[PDB]
Amino acid sequence: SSVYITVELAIAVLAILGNVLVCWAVWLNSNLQNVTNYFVVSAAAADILVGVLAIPFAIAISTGFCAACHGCLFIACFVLVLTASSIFSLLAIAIDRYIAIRIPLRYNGLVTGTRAKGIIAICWVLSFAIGLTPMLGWNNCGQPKEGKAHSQGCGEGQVACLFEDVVPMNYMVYFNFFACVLVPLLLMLGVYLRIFLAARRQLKQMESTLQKEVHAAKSLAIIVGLFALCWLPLHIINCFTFFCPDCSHAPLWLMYLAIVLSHTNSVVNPFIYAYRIREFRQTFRKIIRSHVLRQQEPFKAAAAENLYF
Ligand SMILES: CCCCCCCCS[C@@H]1O[C@H](CO)[C@@H](O)[C@H](O)[C@H]1O
Ligand SMILES: CCCCCCCCS[C@@H]1O[C@H](CO)[C@@H](O)[C@H](O)[C@H]1O
Ligand SMILES: Nc1ncnc2c1ncn2[C@@H]1O[C@H](CO)[C@@H](O)[C@H]1O
Repeated sequence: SSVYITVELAIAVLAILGNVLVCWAVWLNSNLQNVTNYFVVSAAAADILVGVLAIPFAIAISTGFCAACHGCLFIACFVLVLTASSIFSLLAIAIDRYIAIRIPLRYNGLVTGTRAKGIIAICWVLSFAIGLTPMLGWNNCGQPKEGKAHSQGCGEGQVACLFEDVVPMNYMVYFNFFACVLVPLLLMLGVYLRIFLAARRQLKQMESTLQKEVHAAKSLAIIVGLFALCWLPLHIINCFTFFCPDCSHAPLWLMYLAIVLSHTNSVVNPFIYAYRIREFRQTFRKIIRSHVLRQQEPFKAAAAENLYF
């Protein structure tokens, strides 16, 4: 459905633009170049890779093209890996802020530029292990669907490349959902509640740092709210599919909606978090400004000459 394909393509661009913007901003503005923002670039880097590589792959998987089963699984696993990297690098940001709020003194001596790269490594180790788990054998390739491969006119040794055809639902529900979504969601939620409670005790004291903690809280509330909005629907649908095999499958428009919605996490996270730091936002203006005072210049001079005469 080109209707789904086009919407999916918008998000890729939007994710690439916003996150290149984020990465650009850290190169130019010298104040932005601290340990705290490593975790932001990492997360922004992943979302670029999601826009550049994962969303294209996700589009192919929806058509049901003819290829080798084990070829089809590699594409799906690659999507699973890069989306996972997006989530974990985002979680790193949340864990950083947690240290920065709860133990802000030794933070500068604990969260160092070296250790920061250690944490980014872990994000990528965990992503490959999880998304490549189906490659090891936990995949539906032992049971190819030839009744469907025929309808698509696929040659012998070829199946219709669908996600739900190569990637097992139990892997999705039992391993992927818990490892990639529910845990990081609970941890981030836990972090937010620990930053919220920190503000409430500061607010109870004013009755007898606070400005930082209120802002951080709303920043965290945005990350988590959007994360749950983006990721849960698709996973809940997955659970429905897995726990109701006799049900008629959830509608393909809803499938398309949920898949798209999952991908839209990469445009908002961690973009909006960064947009909520002034030092970033000023730098963000310097870039989009320079894009207007130079890309509208051909028409600016053309108007200037037309009136001149
Ligand atoms: C380190 C090597 C690990 C070996 C992994 C084997 C575990 C069984 S997975 C099993 O494979 C079948 C076809 O291969 C599929 O029908 C199923 O959906 C899936 O549950
Ligand atoms: C690295 C490979 C890891 C393999 C782990 C496989 C986990 C299987 S859980 C269990 O498997 C049963 C038989 O496959 C199904 O009846 C159930 O639906 C499902 O809950
Ligand atoms: N049921 C599904 N159908 C199609 N793609 C899926 C499904 N579940 C997960 N995915 C893909 O894997 C990614 C991570 O779960 C999602 O963004 C989506 O692209």
